Amino acid sequence: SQLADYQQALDVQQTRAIQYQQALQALERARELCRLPDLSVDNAEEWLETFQAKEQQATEALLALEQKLSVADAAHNQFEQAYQLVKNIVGETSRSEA
Amino acid sequence: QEKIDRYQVDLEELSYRLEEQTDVVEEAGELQAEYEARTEATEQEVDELKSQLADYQQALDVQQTRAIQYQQALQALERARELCRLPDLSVDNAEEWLETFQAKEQQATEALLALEQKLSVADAAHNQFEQAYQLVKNIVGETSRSEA
Amino acid sequence: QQDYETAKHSQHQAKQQAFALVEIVQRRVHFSYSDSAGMLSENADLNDKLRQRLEHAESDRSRAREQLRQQQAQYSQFNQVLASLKSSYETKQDMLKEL
Amino acid sequence: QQDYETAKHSQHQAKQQAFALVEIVQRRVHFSYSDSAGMLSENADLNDKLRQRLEHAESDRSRAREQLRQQQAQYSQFNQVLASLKSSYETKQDMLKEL
Repeated sequence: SQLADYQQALDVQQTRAIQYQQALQALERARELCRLPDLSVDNAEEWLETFQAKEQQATEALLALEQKLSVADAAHNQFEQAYQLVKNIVGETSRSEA
Repeated sequence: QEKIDRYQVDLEELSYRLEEQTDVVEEAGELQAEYEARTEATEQEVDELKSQLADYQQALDVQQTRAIQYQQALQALERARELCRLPDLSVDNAEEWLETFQAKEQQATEALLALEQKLSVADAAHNQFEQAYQLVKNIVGETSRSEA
Repeated sequence: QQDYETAKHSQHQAKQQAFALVEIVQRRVHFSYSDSAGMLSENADLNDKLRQRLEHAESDRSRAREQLRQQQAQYSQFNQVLASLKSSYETKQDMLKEL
Repeated sequence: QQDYETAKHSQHQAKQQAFALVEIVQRRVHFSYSDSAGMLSENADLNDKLRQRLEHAESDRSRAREQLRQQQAQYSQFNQVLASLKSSYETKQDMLKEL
């Protein structure tokens, strides 16, 4: 259309140049945040999936953490009672090993 | 003997079905080739028309004289005027609007990431819930989540 | 997820508005010489008619592409049912030969 | 709780980095506009460069078309083999029922 409609008058060309500048800015911003000066558009997908795995690890961690915090609502008494039960059954044990 | 007779009849019926489906697939393939040719003809015509229009307008649009260039700026300004609820939006004061809308955009992205974190943790929690459900179903069979 | 969908929509709209403002900033220079003008509509008649014909051709091409895609689809399902019949027949034939 | 706030901060870091990388993935095409940015800098007769870019895009599109066609054939092959296994399993299971 641009060649057929050369009356388009480089408006699309201007928009595409602006998009190119924006993409340059975004690539620099990612190289900063991800701290990857070694980076290219062609191979950025690999680091994207690598950090996707990283984010999945972080989210699964924090998920187990959310469950543990939610069950931490159990009052002080339950921990004491379980600790003393384990002590009476096996003998003196540490809370960490209990 | 009777069992083998039944299976032979079954095979006859299956052969008839195979013949019917082969005929249907051949008709579909012929139609597919016909539509491929028709489509390629349509792109051929479209490309030819585009090229001919380019050739005709060659002389017309070459001498733009950077004078019809500014209407593009006019359309961009107006398009922002409707897109941005700023009827007073002027190319002079458009920079304050630019910075303010950029601030709003970055705030929106931060809120989006905040929502995304909780969304991911919730979805993965539901994923573990589902995994428990599948394990229970495989071990015992159908059952509700409450019974899980 | 509903809330995040809404938030993503809002983020997209904000990004579009910011890009439009950036476009205004970039084309401020072009606005600078807005007083300029030039000749226009010299060969518009034939160009407009040819544009109309090309639009008709493009619409026909879009229809043709849609029909091509859908026909590929139905051909695919026909092939799939054909393969299913093939497998059923082969298994039953093997089982008859075994018996 | 301390470790959990730390993990939340780490998750935020991962989220921002992943979002940035995704954003550049979206702007993948825009990097192709380097020609467009260079072309726009012509500020003069530039139809020949437009035609060269169009030819390069035609080559890329044809390459992608061939890639898509062969991948579609491969996917169709996989789909027929899957359907054949489905039918075979059905027949074998029915015979097991009967036996």
